[PDB]
Order: sequence, then C-alpha cells, then structure tokens
Amino acid sequence: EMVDNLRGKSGQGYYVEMTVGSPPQTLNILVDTGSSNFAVGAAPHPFLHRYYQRQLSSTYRDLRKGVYVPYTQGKWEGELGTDLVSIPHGPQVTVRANIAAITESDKFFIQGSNWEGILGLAYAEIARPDDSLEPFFDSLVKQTHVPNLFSLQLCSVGGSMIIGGIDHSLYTGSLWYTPIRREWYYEVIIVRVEINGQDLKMDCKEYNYDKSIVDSGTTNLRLPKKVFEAAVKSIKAASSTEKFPDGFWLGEQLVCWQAGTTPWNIFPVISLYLMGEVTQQSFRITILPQQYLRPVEDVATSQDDCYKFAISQSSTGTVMGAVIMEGFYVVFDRARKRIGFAVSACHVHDEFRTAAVEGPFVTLDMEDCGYN
Ligand SMILES: CCn1cc2c3c(cc(C(=O)N[C@@H](Cc4ccccc4)C(O)(O)CNC4CCOCC4)cc31)N(C)S(=O)(=O)CC2
Repeated sequence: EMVDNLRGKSGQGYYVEMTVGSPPQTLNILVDTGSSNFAVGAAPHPFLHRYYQRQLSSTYRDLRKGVYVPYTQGKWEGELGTDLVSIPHGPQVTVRANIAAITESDKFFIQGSNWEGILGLAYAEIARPDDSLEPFFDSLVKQTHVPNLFSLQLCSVGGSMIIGGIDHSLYTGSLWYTPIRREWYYEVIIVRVEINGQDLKMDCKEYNYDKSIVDSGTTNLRLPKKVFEAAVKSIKAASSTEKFPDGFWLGEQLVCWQAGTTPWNIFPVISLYLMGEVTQQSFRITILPQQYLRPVEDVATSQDDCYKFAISQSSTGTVMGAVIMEGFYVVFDRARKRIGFAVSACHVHDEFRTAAVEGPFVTLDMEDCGYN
C-alpha cells in the first residue's frame, strides 16, 4: 500500500502525502534526505495552494521559539511547535512531532510544484536550531514499532517511499551496501570515478572534499570544483562529435534536438564507486545520460526535446542528488548505519546500455578516501 506513494515534477523534488493537526490537514511534503527539519507552509504565499492552519488544530502546541533554515536553494523562517502527524499511504500510525510553521520564505517554494512543506529525513545532528530538536523519523521510530529504516525509489514523476522496510518488488539483482561514515547528513565515501570506463585519476580524497552525501532534496549531481572540471573535460571529449555552448556545461542554457533524435549514444556512462563494507572493497553505480541530462518540459519548445546538464559545481562537497538516485532503489538502513543500492524496477536503460549496481571491486591502494 506504500508503493507509488510519491509524486512530483522533474527537477522540483518528490513529495509524499501527510496530514498534520487534529482534525487532520492534508499537505504534500517534499522528501529530503539532505536536511532534518520537518516544516510546512503556515501562512499564505503566491505558490502555496494550501497551508497549515495552527488555529484549527486542537492538538497544536507552540514551542515559543523561532527557527531559520537555509538550503543551497532557498530559505525560510518560522515558528516551532508540535502536533499530530500521519502518513495516509504509509504506516498507519499517528505520531506527535516537531513542526516548523513557515511564515516567511525566500526562493524556497516553487511556482507550480504541488508540495507545501518539507520532511527532513537526516539526523538530529544537523537539525535547526540545534540537535535537541528531534527529527520526524526519530519520533516515528520511538513512538511506534516501525523499524529504523526507510527506502526510496525515485523514478510529472513518481516513485515510492517504503517506511520501516524493504520492498523486494521494487528492485532487481543484488543490494550493495556502503557505510554511513557519520550520522549527520547521510554521508558516504566515493573511492573512484570513471567516465566511460576511464578513471579520472585523482586522489580519492578529492571526491569527498569535504563530505559526500546522498540527498533526495537536491536535483543535481554536485561535485567539488576540481572533480567537476575533470568530469566535464571527459564528458566533452566523449561527446566531441557535437559541440555545445559553454553555457550548457554550466547549466545556464538548454541543449535541444528535434523531437525523438536525442543522440544518447554520444554521451558517456558515469560510474561512481562507493566504499564497501569490507576493507578496500567497493561497488559501482553507473549513471546513463538519460539521468544526468534532465528533460525540461516546455510546450513552447516542444518541436524539440530539450535538456539541462544536471551535473554542477559545489563548494561544500559531493551531493548525490535525485538524478543520481533515480532508477536506483536506495535503502537508508539507519539501524545498521549503511546505505543500500540496487537497480530499481523503474531503472533507466535503452537497447544498448543500462543503469547498474555491481561489485565487488578491489583496490591495492590502502589510503582512506575520507577527507577529514
Ligand atoms: C528541488 C529544487 N532544486 C533544484 C535544484 C536544486 C539545488 C539545491 C536544492 C537544495 O538546496 N535542496 C534542499 C531541499 C530543498 C528542496 C526544494 C526547494 C528548496 C530546498 C536540500 O535540503 O536537499 C539541501 N541539502 C544540502 C545540500 C548541500 O549539502 C548539504 C545538504 C534544491 C534544488 N541545486 C543547488 S542544484 O541541484 O544544483 C540545481 C537545481
């Protein structure tokens, strides 16, 4: 009953239906493994179709404390409180959780996105104002019998969030696990990067400067500058049969082809090798251009198919965003401090190539790839 409980629009996040308050007020909430605050629109905004009305909830409790949360894109401020929360197409339970009632925001809500709030699924360590503000998933686990794990199958878009377990109908092949290095963001270690099978040949610490994370709330694969530049050079070289404006590689301009003629085969596969559970072992996840060239729907341009380059630069380390998670079944196994990856039932592939999760791989180099 939890399958296909996620919806969204390409590039604008995936959301799950939730209710807050008594009587229940239904809101669509973006699923975000890259933050740890549960927050909902709580005042009128041009891009909000609806919002949380605290005055109408008898179970609402004001904590008399403001909070401000900045993201890479957007920011908001609001009032902290607690109230009853349920998930209609998730586990049938009711929990009392912290909620930030957003009363002011800047470049956060997105014109026509269909969500009104955000569910930060990361750990308390990064919650605002501080780690004493217990995150929603922690409250869910403490107050119910739900196992300490969830999984995300991100595929107008759709997908599934399976709370408390693993749904085997959602993936094929093996689940490979990489350790969660530190419990704040979902931090992992990348040990190797290849572009069409060619190693970027970089000290692996560069891939994890200064942390690498799995972040469903960020669209792009975001890379440290040194890695971004090397990857772009390699993708340019592989695709050199066609030349694109510099602005494209900067995500500042679309590339378009006549409908149905997108030359997928001139763009390389990208393989990210993640640290395994055993010393000097790794596995790789392989990303097709259908993932990192993100479709931009626009009827005005619809004689063509157009795309944005969904790999970009970061000054805070690697962010494996939605375009990386798409077509993989990703298990956030908090109980065992590990992240699992498998090919999902909605995997990306054409008749020549396919997204993959494969291992084991071994390196003789004993260096630890963690930056700190
Ligand atoms: C979904 C809307 N959206 C589109 C883009 C893009 C983007 C970044 C973000 C972004 O900051 N995501 C927020 C959640 C959020 C979701 C919807 C609207 C606003 C915010 C987060 O919590 O997940 C960040 N997590 C941290 C990131 C840094 O490392 C620590 C964790 C969102 C983006 N980029 C900067 S991008 O992907 O490069 C360009 C496009």
